[PDB]
Amino acid sequence: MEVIELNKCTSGQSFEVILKPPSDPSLEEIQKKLEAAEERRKYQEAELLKHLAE
Amino acid sequence: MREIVHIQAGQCGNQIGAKFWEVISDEHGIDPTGSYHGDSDLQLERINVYYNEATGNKYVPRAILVDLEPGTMDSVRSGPFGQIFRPDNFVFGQSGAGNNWAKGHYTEGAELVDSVLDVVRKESESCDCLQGFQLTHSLGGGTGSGMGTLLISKIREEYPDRIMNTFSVMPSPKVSDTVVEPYNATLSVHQLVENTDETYCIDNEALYDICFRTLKLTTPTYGDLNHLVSATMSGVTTCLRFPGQLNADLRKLAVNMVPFPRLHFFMPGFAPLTSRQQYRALTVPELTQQMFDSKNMMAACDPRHGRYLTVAAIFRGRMSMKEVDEQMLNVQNKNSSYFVEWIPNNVKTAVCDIPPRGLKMSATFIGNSTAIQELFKRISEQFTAMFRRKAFLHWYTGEGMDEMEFTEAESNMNDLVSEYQQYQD
Amino acid sequence: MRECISIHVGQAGVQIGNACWELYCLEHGIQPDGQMPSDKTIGGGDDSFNTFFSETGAGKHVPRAVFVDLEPTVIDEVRTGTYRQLFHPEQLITGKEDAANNYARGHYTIGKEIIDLVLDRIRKLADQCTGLQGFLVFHSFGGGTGSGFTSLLMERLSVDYGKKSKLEFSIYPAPQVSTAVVEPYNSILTTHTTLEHSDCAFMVDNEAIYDICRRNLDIERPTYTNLNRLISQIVSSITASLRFDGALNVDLTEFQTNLVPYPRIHFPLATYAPVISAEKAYHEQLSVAEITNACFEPANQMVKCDPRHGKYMACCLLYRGDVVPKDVNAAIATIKTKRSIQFVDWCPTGFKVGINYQPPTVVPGGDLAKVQRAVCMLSNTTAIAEAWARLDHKFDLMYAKRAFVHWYVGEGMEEGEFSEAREDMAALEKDYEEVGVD
Amino acid sequence: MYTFVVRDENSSVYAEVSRLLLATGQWKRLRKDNPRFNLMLGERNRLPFGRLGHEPGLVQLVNYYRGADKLCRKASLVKLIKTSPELSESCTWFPESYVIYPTNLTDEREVFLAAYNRRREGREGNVWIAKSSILISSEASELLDFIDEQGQVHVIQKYLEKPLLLEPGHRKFDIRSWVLVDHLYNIYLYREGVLRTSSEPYNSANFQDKTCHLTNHCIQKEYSKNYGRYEEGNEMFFEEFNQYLMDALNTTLENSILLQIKHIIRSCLMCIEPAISTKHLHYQSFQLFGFDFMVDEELKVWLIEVNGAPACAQKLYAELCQGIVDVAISSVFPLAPTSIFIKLHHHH
Ligand SMILES: Nc1nc2c(ncn2[C@@H]2O[C@H](COP(=O)(O)OP(=O)(O)OP(=O)(O)O)[C@@H](O)[C@H]2O)c(=O)[nH]1
Ligand SMILES: Nc1ncnc2c1ncn2[C@@H]1O[C@H](COP(=O)(O)OP(=O)(O)CP(=O)(O)O)[C@@H](O)[C@H]1O
Ligand SMILES: Nc1nc2c(ncn2[C@@H]2O[C@H](COP(=O)(O)OP(=O)(O)O)[C@@H](O)[C@H]2O)c(=O)[nH]1
Ligand SMILES: CC(C)N(C)c1ncnc2c1cnn2C
Ligand SMILES: [Ca+2]
Ligand SMILES: [Ca+2]
Ligand SMILES: [Ca+2]
Ligand SMILES: [Mg+2]
Ligand SMILES: [Mg+2]
Ligand SMILES: [Mg+2]
Repeated sequence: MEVIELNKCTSGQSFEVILKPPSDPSLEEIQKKLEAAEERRKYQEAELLKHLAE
Repeated sequence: MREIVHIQAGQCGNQIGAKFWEVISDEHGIDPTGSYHGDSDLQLERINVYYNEATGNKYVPRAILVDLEPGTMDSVRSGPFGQIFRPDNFVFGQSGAGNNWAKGHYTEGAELVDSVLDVVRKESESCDCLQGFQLTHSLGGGTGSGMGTLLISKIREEYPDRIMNTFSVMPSPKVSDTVVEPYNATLSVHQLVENTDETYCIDNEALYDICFRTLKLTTPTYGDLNHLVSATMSGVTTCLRFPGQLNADLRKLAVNMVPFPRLHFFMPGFAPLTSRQQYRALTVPELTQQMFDSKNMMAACDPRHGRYLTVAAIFRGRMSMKEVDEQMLNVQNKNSSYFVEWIPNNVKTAVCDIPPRGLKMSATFIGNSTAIQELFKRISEQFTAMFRRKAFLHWYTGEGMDEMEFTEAESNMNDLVSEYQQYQD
Repeated sequence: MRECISIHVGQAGVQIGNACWELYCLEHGIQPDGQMPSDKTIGGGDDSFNTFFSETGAGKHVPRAVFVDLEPTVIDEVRTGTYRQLFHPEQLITGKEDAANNYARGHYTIGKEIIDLVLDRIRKLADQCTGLQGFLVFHSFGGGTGSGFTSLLMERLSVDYGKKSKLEFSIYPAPQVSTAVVEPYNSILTTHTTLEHSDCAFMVDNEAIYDICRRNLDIERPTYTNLNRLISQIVSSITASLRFDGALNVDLTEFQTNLVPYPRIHFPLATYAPVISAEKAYHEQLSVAEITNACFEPANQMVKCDPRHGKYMACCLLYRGDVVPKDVNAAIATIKTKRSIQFVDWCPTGFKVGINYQPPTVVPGGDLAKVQRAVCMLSNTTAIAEAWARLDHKFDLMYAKRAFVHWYVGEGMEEGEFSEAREDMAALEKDYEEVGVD
Repeated sequence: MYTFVVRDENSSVYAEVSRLLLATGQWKRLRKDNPRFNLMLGERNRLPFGRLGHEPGLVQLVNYYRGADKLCRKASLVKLIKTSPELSESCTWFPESYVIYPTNLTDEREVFLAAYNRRREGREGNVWIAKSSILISSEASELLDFIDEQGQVHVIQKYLEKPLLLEPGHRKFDIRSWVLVDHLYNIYLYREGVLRTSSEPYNSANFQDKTCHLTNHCIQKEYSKNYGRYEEGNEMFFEEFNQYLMDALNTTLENSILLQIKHIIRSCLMCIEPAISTKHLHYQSFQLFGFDFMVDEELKVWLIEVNGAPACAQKLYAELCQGIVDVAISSVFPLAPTSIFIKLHHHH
């Protein structure tokens, strides 16, 4: 039941008690994911308009 | 500023649409001349959803009246709130559609559709941010059915990423005008399966049975039936027209109600439905039990014949929200065999402090149930009883249609019924 | 002095952010007009509160905050609210139409068109910081913006501020206070894409906040205002070390050092006590032991789960009010001999304690009663995995039928991202089981 | 209307409880995967406790205590008794036991041999028994070589070479007691116990034939040749066993045995109460336990093991199962005596 690293200041204090010892995607890659999904949306909408044109 | 553009087409579409604007105009304090005379800020919080604001503080409905004959719209322009509509938003012809889907969709209707879209484009161009469209119409006639679905097809082509909702009156032989209604409804349903996000199915037989059995109306008229539709339409649009702890536009509502794109046909209901024992205060348990009772449903389908994919219940008026959750959680936890177990928490509840006119409190029911397949089954059976003999087909082939298009509408309908069947087991 | 920028995304993030900055101002003596009478350095200074507030020459103390929403109605309340004067227009960003509870819509469709704008507004706040620490990101799991746009922002922040820490305050979905059905999809989609970008995330389950408001505050049907006032108290307890003089958790880096020895397992459980109803005649003030003991009752946890059946990897005790170390250690010893506190064998069995003498500030007219001492325990338990399990199960039920998937694919998301995200959660659940169970 | 789900189709006990619940017309059974339930009759292994108590408006109850396995596992029970100060290592009613992991995998091998050599040197009876989740030998070499041939954790404990033998027959036996713990952690002891008697005469000079040493109902009905001779199905109920103790030993079942049994049940269940109690939890638990006891010729009771998913005697299914509904289920979900249980009061 030890107390270690006791620090005291005007507005409080802090300490540590030990009860027992122990035993990314680049900017370019993000643009491709975003643009890839935008392209699939464009493809789907084109197939809708083609359907409506038929 | 999430505006909705309203469109009403054909006799049924315009008579039901007329009453709808009559009902909600009253709820927002708008008199027949478009002047606001309410007493609560809640009446204007979301007024622009359905109304434009003209000079002089005048509110004009964002509504477009369509028909292939003048009669019904002349009646609207002379009705109670007829003067409130933008004169330029009446688009009509003179030939009529003869209860013929081909006339509304391919011949007479095609001659008029461009000028209808001119008005729609005008209303949309004036919207800060368009939510989507709503169409009121019947499926048994020719204008609302044939030209209504033509309008939807062209609105989707020009506004592909806007929400398209309809209130669609399904025909029934008990309340029928012509024998070709199954032909017209079957041709329309396929259009709706493809080009609407949410369709509130309203069955004239259910509207009839409610007026006779529950409401005790000896010989119901079309006006009586439309009173139920008005009240229901006001109910389903409550959480769009008034401010509340629910921030939901048409798209967010569709996302949570439609798990599969083609299964977007809803059963609406309303409570109370009291015969004239009418001043009796209705308790929360009674509201809840009635709102889930088939006799209060307008699709003429027994929910116990299928399973609910999603359910939305809207409670209006001052009541115990704590007591609402208890009764709601009582209906589900007492009949969980009719809710699918693969959509967690598929029963949602919304509240609104403003009750309808002349009611301390009410409840509107919105169910996406697989039992709706029974409605499409009836239609399909009536369609095939005539089509196997090619009866009355000449009215359609005389307008350029071929028998192949009927066979395809038949298959599409039966595929729809088959799709509901698998999600019920 | 090092600065911290707060980012609030979606309705939940923005409304929670609004409640926190209200509390922060009451705590630091800042008036709604931005003025701070006790700040004797006009237009400058490197005090502890300056980590969250900048200063204009006119003496206004301006939050280092950015609010983002794909729809304007929630952020409009901030613009016309009580503290409208704190923020300038550049800090409030609103779109035209939201993500409709659709992760793909917030992440791809809409997010792609507004991400660069948000980064620009954040870059402006960063340019005011002499030593920017990192970011605090508030958002919901369930919303389309809070889930979908947040994960996109986190990816870009890692690119634009590689060496900066990022902490989360995430709202876990609860059906009792939600009308959405697809939130399990959004939660798992956003956790998958945010996992490698968040150094420490404090999940708050709305179900827990809801029950605390009904049980302790006697609110029959809590609103978001009630939930957010309680949530802002817990957030304040966690960020107090960054805003006040102290030696524990003095920078965002210390939250990872003291609470996350394994990077993927970075979701500490928060427990708070006491929550007393203001409407009470007058409550008996609780002792250090009793409020510390309450930190091991499931009823006061931000996420309902049973820590008795997990293992601890770290544990912080953050006290506010009349508390002296002697009383903390005495109560801890008593709890060890009574409670089930099992630590992982490769971690010390200890407790880092921070005490701030200023007791919890309560908003006038709020639901919380003024108490003489309160504590927030931040413990990293494997028990919080119960929350991932619950969420992953709901996901599986809907995805087995592909229910609602078309809405996401329709916005440009590939169906494969569903399975790729779920499998990442399956590995996250396996990590917990390897650290906790024997 | 109360709802429940069944997730263990093999439980003879809760199969009857589920049969009774439906007989009241006030409980409804749902599909085993329906989360909207009041009562869960859960599976034995990997019961998902984390998914309980999260359905809005539903008070949910389950028939298993999360964490009770610590008591119902061979090796776990040994560790709990040795490491729990409430039970201590000098616990007088539990045979000297040791946890031994096979060499192909802490472990108490060296500690066991220490006490073993102590007995072998002191002329004391040095017969032990090995078992896991069976071999009886007097040589430690045989006991250890038998565990290494397997692959799971085992436990070696002292063998009661002085068991109380019923007469006539000169035959061993064990006592089964059913204990129900409800959500309030009240400890109820079913007034009806059963003795599973060996139909073979006890023989101390030949542990090779395990038919007279193991009183399991399946071994006696499979490898014994006197099954059902003295009592029907090698099952003697308390009425007879009590009448026997009076005629033979001039004592009662209450005084000579039951007092120790009730004391042992209390000590075990009170020990783990802080770890498994559902008092302040978002869901509630209750569980039926089956304690197995041994009695020596001095009328001292010894705890053999605790079963978490016990079966019941055919004659006592209706009475006990109904008792489960009375105090365990209806106490939480009431419906629209002379109790069959004995409440073991204690301090919570
Ligand atoms: N605690 C708390 N939760 C909230 C609050 N607002 C929304 N939520 C929760 O957040 C989830 C809904 O997501 P929102 O944050 O509202 O949606 P969003 O992030 O704005 O994204 P959109 O879909 O574009 O609206 C639900 O689980 C709500 O319960 C709030 O103010 N406080
Ligand atoms: N230390 C010991 N001394 C004497 N006999 C013992 C003993 N340990 C076990 N036995 C005998 O073994 C039998 C119990 O075995 P045990 O309970 O370990 O196996 P088991 O658990 O598979 C049967 P169940 O769990 O169904 O009661 C008793 O009949 C008892 O006579
Ligand atoms: N509920 C209701 N149904 C109507 C009304 N008018 C017609 N119908 C139904 O609508 C179908 C006829 O379509 P109708 O609207 O008259 O044809 P249209 O003018 O060409 O669109 C039949 O099934 C009628 O029963 C009405 O006012 N209310
Ligand atoms: C998404 C559902 C369950 N919710 C919350 C709703 N709430 C209120 N009115 C609604 C809906 C849906 N459609 N309409 C007309
Ligand atoms: Ca013409
Ligand atoms: Ca200063
Ligand atoms: Ca990083
Ligand atoms: Mg007509
Ligand atoms: Mg939002
Ligand atoms: Mg056993």
